Amino acid sequence: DGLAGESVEFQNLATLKPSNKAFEKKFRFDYTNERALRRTLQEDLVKDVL
Amino acid sequence: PYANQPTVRITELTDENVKFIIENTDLAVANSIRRVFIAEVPIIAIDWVQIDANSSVLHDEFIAHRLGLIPLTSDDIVDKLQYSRDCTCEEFCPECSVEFTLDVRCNEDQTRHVTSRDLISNSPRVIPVTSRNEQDDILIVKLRKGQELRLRAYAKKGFGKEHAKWNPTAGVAFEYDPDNALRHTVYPKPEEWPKSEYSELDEDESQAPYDPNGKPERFYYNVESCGSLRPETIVLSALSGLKKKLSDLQTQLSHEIQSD
Amino acid sequence: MNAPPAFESFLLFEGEKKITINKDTKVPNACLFTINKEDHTLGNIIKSQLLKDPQVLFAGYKVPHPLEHKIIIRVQTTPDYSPQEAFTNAITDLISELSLLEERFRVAIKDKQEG
Amino acid sequence: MIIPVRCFTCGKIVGNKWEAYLGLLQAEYTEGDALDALGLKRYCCRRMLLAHVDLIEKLLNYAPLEK
Amino acid sequence: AGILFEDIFDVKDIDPEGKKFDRVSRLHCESESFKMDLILDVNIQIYPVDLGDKFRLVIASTLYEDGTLDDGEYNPTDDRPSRADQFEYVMYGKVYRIEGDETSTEAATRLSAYVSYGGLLMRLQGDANNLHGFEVDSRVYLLMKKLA
Ligand SMILES: [Zn+2]
Ligand SMILES: [Zn+2]
Repeated sequence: DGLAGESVEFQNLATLKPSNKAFEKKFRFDYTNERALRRTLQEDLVKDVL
Repeated sequence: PYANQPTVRITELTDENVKFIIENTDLAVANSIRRVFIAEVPIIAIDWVQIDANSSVLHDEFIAHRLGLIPLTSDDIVDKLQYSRDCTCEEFCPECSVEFTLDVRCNEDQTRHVTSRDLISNSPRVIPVTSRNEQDDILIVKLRKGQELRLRAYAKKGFGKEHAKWNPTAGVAFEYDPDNALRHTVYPKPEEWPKSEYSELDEDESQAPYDPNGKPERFYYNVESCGSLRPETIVLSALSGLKKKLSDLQTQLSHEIQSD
Repeated sequence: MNAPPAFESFLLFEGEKKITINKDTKVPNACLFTINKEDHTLGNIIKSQLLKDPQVLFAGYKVPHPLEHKIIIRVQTTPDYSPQEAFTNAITDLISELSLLEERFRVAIKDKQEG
Repeated sequence: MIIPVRCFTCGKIVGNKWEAYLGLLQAEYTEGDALDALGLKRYCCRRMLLAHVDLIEKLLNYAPLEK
Repeated sequence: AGILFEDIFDVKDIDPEGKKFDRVSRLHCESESFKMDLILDVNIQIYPVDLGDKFRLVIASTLYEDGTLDDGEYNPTDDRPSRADQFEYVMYGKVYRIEGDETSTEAATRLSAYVSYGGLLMRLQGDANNLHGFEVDSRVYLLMKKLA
């Protein structure tokens, strides 16, 4: 990998273990639920994404 | 913003010890006083030895070590003598030292004990504590028939911070908060701990109730003397010496401030 | 071999200053007092008397290394006051306390010796 | 070898107490009562007398080099 | 006025899991008015509290009676009027968590504000309208006084 050993650390791969349903639920951006967008993004972003 | 007004109550006073209570002072002052009793009250002790003959079984540094530990009566003379650093003489003079000689030969089939009585001084107010007019004399060495010890010594002013031979105390008892009202110590099982002699608790109570407002304000001392100084002279010398250290510091501080 | 002479704990070397004052630059009204050939005996009393002064905002001391023979005292004051003035006043208060304790001990001894 | 002049821990003189200690163990004091008669109230001073070994008495069995 | 939350609480329990620390004890309390639930670690050595004690709790953004920010630096010589003089026990801490029952599509009806007072923890939870003054990483003062 070309890396020095002192500068690396333990991390978890978030996509390896989840089921297909949990993977989709966690990682697929839902651009269709307007109220969830309105709770997560400011208005001009919700208008653009929709 | 200002000084304490401490109070003193002497509860026992003997030739060997003084027991007293200081009240309305700070713990730091009480501890620095305790420290000065040990480290910074000056007395006279043998610090230079020359051996002319030593046929004893103990080597010369052993004899000299033992002589250095013999306590010498210091009371009014040690305030008069200079330190050898401050004195103007080339090496020794009556203004900064007391001369001693010892000369013992065993000529008998009985073992000769050589003692602090065989030390002879040139100054009649600076003598070994055991030689003052009971407690026996300090044993220096034992001589077999035909063995000899002959030496000359000078005693110098010094204080226990330089060497323990100049410590005048034989133990400093110090205590505060005898019933653990301040909880500075915390006992896991208070019922196991024996009462202080200064306790005011009844025998069914292991420690006083916690005082959230108190701080150390009463201190119990037992200052025991090795005999070179009277116990009260240990205390008064310590208070004078600590006051002098502070005055010297203020003189240097005021020069430093004027230099800035 | 490398034993220091025991008097080096309390005698100044030639040209050694007893006390040096430096400004603490990182906060106002603050000084470091470096005192040579002194120990906990003076540091702890000076620090504790300074904490009795309501115009002192910080007082602390350290022995930087127990084989060295110097103490650092840090003081900070309110801006109407001075850490040099606090340190001088503290020493004056201690001297007065010890003079009063000395006189009262002489009296207690005299009373104990003759009822 | 010979009794220390001072208690190592507190500086009390004990170098004048050894011959008295021996002269109390003769006359059948217990070592405790002998130490208490000598005023050795702290265990650090008692340790000095109770644990001493007077080997100088053995060293004095050898004749000196010079008469 | 800088006050974030004020209510009167009744001590319903003390150290229910047992005594975890000797000088600190965990109160469990309920509001009378706003029906808040309070968990609070208290230095009971200096300020002892008994089961069924009633006390007034103020959480404030500043001790000054006038609106004025706190630099968080200990000045004991500050002589400005301070609400601490109306109270018996005062702590200083920061908000480290705000949990709630919010969903993807709905705002929270209930909130849970967590504060650390140098490691003495507090959780105040109840209807969200009472807790809108709390913001994470804000410094806050707890002021507490027993009621007869
Ligand atoms: Zn001289
Ligand atoms: Zn001892």
